[PDB]
Amino acid sequence: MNSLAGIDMGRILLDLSNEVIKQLDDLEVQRNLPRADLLREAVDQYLINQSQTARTSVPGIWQGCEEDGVEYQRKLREEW
Amino acid sequence: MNSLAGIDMGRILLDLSNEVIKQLDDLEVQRNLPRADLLREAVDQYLINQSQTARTSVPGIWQGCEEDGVEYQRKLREEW
Repeated sequence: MNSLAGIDMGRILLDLSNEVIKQLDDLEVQRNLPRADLLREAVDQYLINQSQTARTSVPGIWQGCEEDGVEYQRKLREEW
Repeated sequence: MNSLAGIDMGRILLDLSNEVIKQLDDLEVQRNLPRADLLREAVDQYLINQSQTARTSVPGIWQGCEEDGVEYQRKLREEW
C-alpha cells in the first residue's frame, strides 16, 4: 500500500550517531521543520557548492614523462 | 570514550529525486569513495555552516525540554 507522496522520487537510508540526532533536532526546533527537509537542502546545497566554477582550479599534472630519443651519444657524453 | 566503533547508529531515510541518485553517483564514482562518507560530510558541513551563532552556549539544564531521557536497560536481556 505504497501511496508514495512524492512522484518519481527514490529513498535512501542514512546512518548517523545519536549525538548527531540531537544536533539535527535542535536545528529542527528552531526551523520547526522535519529532518528530511533539512537533509534534502543539505545535499542540494552541497552539489551547488561542488559544481559552480572551474576557472579557479587548474588541470592536474600530466606530461607522460620518459620521452624517447636517438639514444646515440656516449663516447664523450660525460664532462661535456 | 568507554567504547567506540560499536554498532548503534540511528537510521534515517532521505527522499531525493531519482535524477539525484545519478548526480551522487557521478560524485561518488569520480571521487572513488563510499557514498556514506559523502553524506556524512554533507550533513556535518551543513551543521558547521549553520553554526555561526556559537556564542559559547551552555545551559545549566543541559537540554531537558525535549525527552526526559529515560531508557530501560540495566537488567533486561540481550542474548549471551
